[PDB]
Amino acid sequence: WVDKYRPCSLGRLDYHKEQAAQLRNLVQCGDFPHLLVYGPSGAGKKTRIMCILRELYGVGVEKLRIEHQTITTPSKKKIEISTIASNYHLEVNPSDAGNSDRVVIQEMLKTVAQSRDFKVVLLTEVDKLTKDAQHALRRTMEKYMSTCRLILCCNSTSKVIPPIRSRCLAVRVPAPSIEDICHVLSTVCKKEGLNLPSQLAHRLAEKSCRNLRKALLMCEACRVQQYPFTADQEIPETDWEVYLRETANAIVSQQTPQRLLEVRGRLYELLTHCIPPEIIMKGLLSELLHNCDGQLKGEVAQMAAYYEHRLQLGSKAIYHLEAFVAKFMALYKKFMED
Amino acid sequence: LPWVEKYRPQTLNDLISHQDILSTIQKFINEDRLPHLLLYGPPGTGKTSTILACAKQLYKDKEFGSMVLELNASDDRGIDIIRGPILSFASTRTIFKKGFKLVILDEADAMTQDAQNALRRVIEKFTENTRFCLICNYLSKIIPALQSRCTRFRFGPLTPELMVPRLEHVVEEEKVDISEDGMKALVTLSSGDMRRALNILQSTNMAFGKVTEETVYTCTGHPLKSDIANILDWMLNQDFTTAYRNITELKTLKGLALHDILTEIHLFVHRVDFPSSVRIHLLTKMADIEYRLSVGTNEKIQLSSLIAAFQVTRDLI
Amino acid sequence: YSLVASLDNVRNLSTILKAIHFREHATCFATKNGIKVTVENAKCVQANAFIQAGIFQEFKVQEESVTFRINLTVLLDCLSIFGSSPMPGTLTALRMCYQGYGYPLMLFLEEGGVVTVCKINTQEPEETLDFDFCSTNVINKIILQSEGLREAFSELDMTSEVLQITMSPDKPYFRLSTFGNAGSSHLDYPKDSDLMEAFHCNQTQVNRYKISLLKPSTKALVLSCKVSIRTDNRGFLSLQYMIRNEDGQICFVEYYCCPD
Amino acid sequence: ELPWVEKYRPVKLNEIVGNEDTVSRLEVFAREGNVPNIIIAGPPGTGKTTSILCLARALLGPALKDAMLELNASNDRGIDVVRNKIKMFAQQKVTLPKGRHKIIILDEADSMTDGAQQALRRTMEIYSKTTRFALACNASDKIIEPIQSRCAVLRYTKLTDAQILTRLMNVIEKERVPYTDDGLEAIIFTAQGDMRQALNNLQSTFSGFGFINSENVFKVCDEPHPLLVKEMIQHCVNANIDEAYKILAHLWHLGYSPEDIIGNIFRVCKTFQMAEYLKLEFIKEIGYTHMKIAEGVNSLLQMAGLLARLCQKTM
Amino acid sequence: VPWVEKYRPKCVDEVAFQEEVVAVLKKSLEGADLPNLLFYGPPGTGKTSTILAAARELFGPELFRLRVLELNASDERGIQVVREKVKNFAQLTVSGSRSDGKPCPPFKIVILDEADSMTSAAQAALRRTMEKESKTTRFCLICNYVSRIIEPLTSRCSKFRFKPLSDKIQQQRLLDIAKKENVKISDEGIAYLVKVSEGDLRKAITFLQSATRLTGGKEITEKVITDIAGVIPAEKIDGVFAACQSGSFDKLEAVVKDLIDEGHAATQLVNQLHDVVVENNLSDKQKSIITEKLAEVDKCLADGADEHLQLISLCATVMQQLSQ
Amino acid sequence: FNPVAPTIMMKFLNRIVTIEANKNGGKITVPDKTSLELLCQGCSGDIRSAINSLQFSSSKAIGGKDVSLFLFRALGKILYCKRASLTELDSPRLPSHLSEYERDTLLVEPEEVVEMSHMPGDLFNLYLHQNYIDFFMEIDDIVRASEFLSFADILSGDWNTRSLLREYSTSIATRGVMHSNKARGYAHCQGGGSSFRPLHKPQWFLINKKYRENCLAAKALFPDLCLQTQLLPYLALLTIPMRNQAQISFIQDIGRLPLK
DNA sequence: CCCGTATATT
DNA sequence: ATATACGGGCTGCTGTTGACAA
Ligand SMILES: Nc1ncnc2c1ncn2[C@@H]1O[C@H](COP(=O)(O)OP(=O)(O)OP(O)(O)=S)[C@@H](O)[C@H]1O
Ligand SMILES: Nc1ncnc2c1ncn2[C@@H]1O[C@H](COP(=O)(O)OP(=O)(O)OP(O)(O)=S)[C@@H](O)[C@H]1O
Ligand SMILES: Nc1ncnc2c1ncn2[C@@H]1O[C@H](COP(=O)(O)OP(=O)(O)OP(O)(O)=S)[C@@H](O)[C@H]1O
Ligand SMILES: Nc1ncnc2c1ncn2[C@@H]1O[C@H](COP(=O)(O)OP(=O)(O)OP(O)(O)=S)[C@@H](O)[C@H]1O
Repeated sequence: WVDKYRPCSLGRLDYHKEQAAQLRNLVQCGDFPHLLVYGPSGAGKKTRIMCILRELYGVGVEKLRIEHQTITTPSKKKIEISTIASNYHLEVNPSDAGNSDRVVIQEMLKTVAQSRDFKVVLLTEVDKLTKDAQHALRRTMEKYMSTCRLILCCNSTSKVIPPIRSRCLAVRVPAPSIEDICHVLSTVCKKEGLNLPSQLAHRLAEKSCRNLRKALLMCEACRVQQYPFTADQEIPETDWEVYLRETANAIVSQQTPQRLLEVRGRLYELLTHCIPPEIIMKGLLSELLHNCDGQLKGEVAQMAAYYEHRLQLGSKAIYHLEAFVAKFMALYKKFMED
Repeated sequence: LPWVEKYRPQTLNDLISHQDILSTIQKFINEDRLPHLLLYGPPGTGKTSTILACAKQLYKDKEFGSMVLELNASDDRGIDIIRGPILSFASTRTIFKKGFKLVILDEADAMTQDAQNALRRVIEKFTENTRFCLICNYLSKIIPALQSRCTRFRFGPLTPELMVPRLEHVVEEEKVDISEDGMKALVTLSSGDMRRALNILQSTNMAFGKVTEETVYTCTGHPLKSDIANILDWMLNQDFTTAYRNITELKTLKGLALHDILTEIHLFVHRVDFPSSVRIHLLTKMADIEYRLSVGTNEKIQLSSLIAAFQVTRDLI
Repeated sequence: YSLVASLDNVRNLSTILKAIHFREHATCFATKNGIKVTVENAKCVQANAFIQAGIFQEFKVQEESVTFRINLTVLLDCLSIFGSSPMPGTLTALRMCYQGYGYPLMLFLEEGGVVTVCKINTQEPEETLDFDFCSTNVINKIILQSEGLREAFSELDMTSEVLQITMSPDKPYFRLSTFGNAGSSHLDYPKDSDLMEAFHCNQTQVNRYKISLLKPSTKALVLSCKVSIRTDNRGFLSLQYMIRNEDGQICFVEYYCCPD
Repeated sequence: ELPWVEKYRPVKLNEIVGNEDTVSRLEVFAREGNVPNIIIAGPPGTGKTTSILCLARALLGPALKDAMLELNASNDRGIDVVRNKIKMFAQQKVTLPKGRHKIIILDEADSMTDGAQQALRRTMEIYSKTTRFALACNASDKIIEPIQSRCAVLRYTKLTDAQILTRLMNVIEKERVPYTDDGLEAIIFTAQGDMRQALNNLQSTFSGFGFINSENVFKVCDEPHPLLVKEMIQHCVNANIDEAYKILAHLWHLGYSPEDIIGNIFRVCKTFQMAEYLKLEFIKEIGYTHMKIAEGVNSLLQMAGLLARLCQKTM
Repeated sequence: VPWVEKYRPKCVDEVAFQEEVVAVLKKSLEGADLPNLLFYGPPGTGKTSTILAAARELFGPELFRLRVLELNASDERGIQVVREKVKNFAQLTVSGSRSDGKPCPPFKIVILDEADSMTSAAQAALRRTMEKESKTTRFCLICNYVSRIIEPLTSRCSKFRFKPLSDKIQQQRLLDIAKKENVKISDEGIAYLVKVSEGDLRKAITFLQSATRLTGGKEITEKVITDIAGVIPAEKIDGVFAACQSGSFDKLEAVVKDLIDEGHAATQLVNQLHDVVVENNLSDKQKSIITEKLAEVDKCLADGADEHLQLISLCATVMQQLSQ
Repeated sequence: FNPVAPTIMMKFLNRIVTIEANKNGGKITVPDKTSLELLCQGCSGDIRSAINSLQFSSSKAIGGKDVSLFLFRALGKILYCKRASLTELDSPRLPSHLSEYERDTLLVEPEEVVEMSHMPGDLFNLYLHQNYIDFFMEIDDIVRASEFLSFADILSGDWNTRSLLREYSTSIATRGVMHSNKARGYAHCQGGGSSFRPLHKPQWFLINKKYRENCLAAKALFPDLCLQTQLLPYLALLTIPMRNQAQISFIQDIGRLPLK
């Protein structure tokens, strides 16, 4: 985010006001169940959670007390984990520890449970967790439901196992449409000199998908590159997108084993720069499906879904990406000669 | 309390089914030629009970604690805790001057390779002061070196015919009124495991007061045979939506699971005449259905998919 | 409160317990006559003690006997918490209470104004063997001193695996043999010496024993003043010790081992 | 006393009814008395240890107690104490008449760590003028290359029917047990190579029956498993699911766990006479089914589905 | 305190369904011969509550320290703890009586939840533990899936399956709670809410509390329940089939992209599509193929796959079938 | 050093046996010549075992030293597929429709080759994945081989059952790579090629290590995997300076990949 | 496994 | 005219039990 023009009160919210009033009505009386917030990334769930905490308590939530903690595995091994947890509310992200998240959850939650008349314990990014950690978290959140409440935040509520999902409420936040994004961009820029013509804001909103964070970042980046805006000024793109575009262009011009080795090396280099395999698969599918126009389009989609399931079931990405690439190449070669 | 361990046999003559093995064991005892045993089989057949009855018959009541070792999965079984204690046990000159010693090794499929090699050496070295007895369920977790010196005995699954009289005796012992269909349904709902035929009786009798086919089927939840036959008849002949509605209403009325329905449908599919290929199709799809019901999915969609996989192949033919 | 016991010289109990300490757990036995702590190992070796009611000053028991299992290392550490080297003139007092089944053991210690409180939760019991060694079938018996075998049993820890004990009326009256990597080592003890109080062996007896089982007898031999050796027809070995305290009382410790 | 598997042990070297070449060479070497260090390998139940002990006894005679060393797996074989004791025994001098030497036997040497073997290989090339080694094992891949690089490797083989029958006849004649030809054939069939197993089975059958008729042998328990699966695989080769399921049902009703059956299926499938495509697909399906069974979902329906998938390949 | 923790069953005569288990517990209370227990079934039927109530009304709140232990999924269970601690507890002796003179049962209870998350090595020790010590201890295992438990563990325990609750019982209990808390319910809103809850007591209670706190104490209709639960509108869901029936791949992709943009969970979309499929005017073969594809997609989503690609695959298969 | 050549060992063994023969003493059967090269064939250039086997055999083959197969030789053996000309036998054939899967007879057992190299299966599969592309001439066979490799990968993705089933993966991968090569597998169709080509090492290790270290360098330093998946795109679209010295280098590291 | 080259020897 | 050696590519990415040097 930009973190400079972000509101800190349930009022004066640019979109999604009715659910805000419902949340205020719930928070104004205590007697809370556990909360689970979900929705597409870039919708602004964290702002809602922080404002709910601000309404529940006083103004003592605007302080930063970044803290470190070292705990021990059963044998000797040590885990260092950092929490932004300020007064009252505790915030943790048990994903920085790969397979120490279970013990992190156990120890930290059981220590804070004994430590309004209640606290909260945020657990950001509950998607990427194992199965035992969720079990322990569920049991400890059911046992001590008298002095601390849990507000989990995530997207794509499918990874969380049903017992947790059937143990708390579910609040959903959708993407903020298109016109609302252009309006908020226009007001945030007009607050700080110059302005955005309607066409430019609409183009930025369309090209920035549903994420207001990405739209704001792109607008600020374009503002530092050229001060006077025009009606035909493009937006800079990242270096991991043009690389994928070039790889997809080269993956269809020729179908030979040497080209396969070249694209395999390209995938290696792209993976080196910290891009997860899932985004690689999605971008490759978009670029490949840009021009199929036939039954091969559906076959490619089904094979890609198969390969995605394979990747999230296995433990080596390159095998599955190379297999999908080879199958697409063979299908395209067969279609071209017929 | 807890009938299953309240009526455990205390002698060799109060068992059933296997008779040749028991007579051979008695002959072994009479001639004092007891070899090392490797008793294996499926759960609930009478292995530990038989070995304990043999132990109680061999020794007196005041010697069972000073001449018998017992090692189970709840104890410690490594190398040092076997290399020391059992070597010293065979280094013990016998007290009471009568007979030899026994080391019962229950759940023998839990030790590691090194322990089993040391145990092979221990058992082979000195066959005059100790006689090991292994009891296992899987024969793939025992090293072949230790598998070639102990008399292998197989305890197969039990059969209803000789299984009935012990249940009759248990019923007579307490004050329980029993019927004919009740006994048959009680015996049938146990795949040779006697412990699943003695605990169901206690659970049922303490909830209603009398035992009958309907009583036990309501206590457990197993679908009836006529129910499965009606379901199959609805599958093979009628349409899609009508069959879906009928089985949905039947399952909603009496809450039924999906595993038992699949098992009974499998048996009935193999019992009817089919032209080969359709049978292969049904078996494959039903195996996939059963596998898919252990991850956390929804039962209604699985039932719909079972209906869909069963319908078309038979409807076309 | 079942049993409560108070004393002003912890050292007697501490040394009695240390004379038998080679396992980790122990079983107690409280009776109108006193306590009896026993320990067993390998289902062959068994060591027992005895602390009669004469030593105690405040001893109270209720109804029948009381049995419980206690960790020996923790108890021995707790008893000697004020330093195992007091100058002459300094003493420590202790009080212990056990309030029936399902509750821990209390221990309040005091010395010179310093007061300590500790608790030991007990999870009992185990089963003990029936090593009856009544003096009816005993064939060979001997009684002898300790300073003779201080170095002898100190010169007994090598890499061997079996210790041979032979006793006969003639020639090797009491001979110990140890076969190791280097060679044999005999330690013959004759009669009519300063450590031969009674020799009454009847028939020759040669036996083999395990070093691992018989090793922990060094602690009992060190804190002693006399040792009695007994062996029966079969070949079971019984060792009887005699320990004394500062006041001038006598307590006994017994060891039972079985031959190979 | 002892059972029949440990009481009828040969004391000489010509009672062994195993291989014919190595035993004769060992008898010649015992006659001469200049044996090098040897390493014996082979299936269990043959008599390797018996041969080694008989050779040592023949070599030494009355001085066996104070000139022989034997080490096992129950006895600790680390590095420190074992190397110390081995060097004591090698450096110690003893008197032997003409060509007899000191013998060190290490039974089941495959259990030793790399450090023990690497410390041992130095002592086995210097004191050769007064001592010699002899090793017995089951898996010969465990012993490192340098130790094998100076030893004579003798490899045994599974016993055939003729010698087994001859020694069984000798035992029967000794014990005066009325017999019958088909019963002895059945006992040999149940033996499957190993000999102590055959003797134990015969004793168990004779325990409380008094006859070795085939019906008595099968009644008193046992029965060999793999040959049933061998026919089942052939049946699924020809797309005969109906005939294939019968043997599976019989085995399941017999009381065998899914893992035990599925392992034998793979083991029999590897050493078979089929094509390449079929072998590949069969291995793939067996692997997937084994993963499913190991995950916990084991029943009759999974095995039936595996059979259906195997039969689908050939159509 | 939330309504879930306030109306927790404190007695056996508070569980609604499950007649056989409550009858067995009542008979074993004023008597003896209580066997081992193994509870399993779907969530929100009540398993911990029943055993906790039985333990509370068998011993008393003042006799819980030395009579019952509970080993949850937050206790770091392994082979060592099962070998030492459980054996040490089970090897103790029954203590005395309670303050108020009442008959007492001479045994203790060991409760362990989520036994399906343990390992086989610990389970072997556990199954051997409770055979020689069947005189003073009774074991109550609780699990969701029986398949994740070894055979000898489930071959010595009474298996009790907990059925998912019925409509009338849930409606009566919800009416009782609503009358207790003075909230005005509508006869149609409750009939819609019980359908939405798909047979969950805790979910229904939380839904009622969230609705009554949102409305403030006024009449609540079905529209509030749809918004709170999040049911996809039928007008939007008809568009998926309208696009898949004929047209092109681009329109299908755009429709699915908008649907996933709005944030709806794919499980609800699959559940609602299944209901429409089996009630339309379609041939049997097409219905069979679509149902099998739906089951496969549901399982793959349950195994942590992606959301966009699976919806695209299902919609492409539907497009292939509907144009044939 | 290198193993001794056959001629040198042959001449030395002949000299030794001649010396033994000239000793006379008795009528002893000289070992046959036909077994004398057999003795040297199964020893792999090692004098000491050859002399030991000669001594053993001359008492009146022996010396089967195990082979190690030199892993880079095993890879070539798998990847070259020495085939035969389909000698007339009774091997099963594909009846009617599998006419495109007919293959010539094979003279290698992949399981023994993989076992004898003394390597873990997950490493053998990685080496095969690295080195199998260059030997292929068609695309469809590459597709089939890639699918087989992926399926072999799937079977080992857990942790509790990773070592219970590992032979399946290696066997499937080896047989798939071997059988999928239909261009090479037609007996007398290997003329001519197979130039002087060296193998290589998998490149996945360095990439994985770089991924892990970059994971840590992204976490602990923007900790208030998802950061690399979501926050690191923002970092890639950040490109603005900040207050540090060692962090600008990291910013310029990820975001400067080569692109025209 | 693969191809081509420089030295001892008959 | 035939047997033998150089040249180029490898150390590498959660739990429960056991041995070694101090
Ligand atoms: N009502 C609002 N008015 C103006 N800007 C807003 C509003 N809500 C959110 N934003 C902006 O949205 C950005 C933050 O997005 P968030 O909604 O917090 O993403 P998020 O909630 O963190 O999602 P995840 O799950 O953490 S990736 C900042 O740039 C805020 O300024
Ligand atoms: N054939 C039988 N005859 C008599 N009682 C039996 C028989 N089978 C089972 N039982 C009873 O059922 C109880 C439970 O069976 P167990 O003998 O404990 O099972 P098991 O043979 O030990 O196999 P495990 O323990 O699952 S490996 C026994 O204690 C007996 O009381
Ligand atoms: N070749 C043989 N001739 C006669 N009896 C044999 C032979 N091989 C094995 N036996 C019998 O096997 C019994 C015990 O076998 P062992 O010789 O101890 O087995 P082993 O050679 O030590 O191999 P292991 O220890 O099982 S790997 C003896 O009592 C013999 O009766
Ligand atoms: N059968 C029932 N009878 C009465 N109230 C019930 C029943 N099931 C659930 N409830 C209500 O829902 C609450 C939650 O019940 P729990 O016992 O925590 O559920 P559970 O047994 O833990 O099942 P889980 O947690 O989903 S595995 C109880 O406190 C009751 O208010």
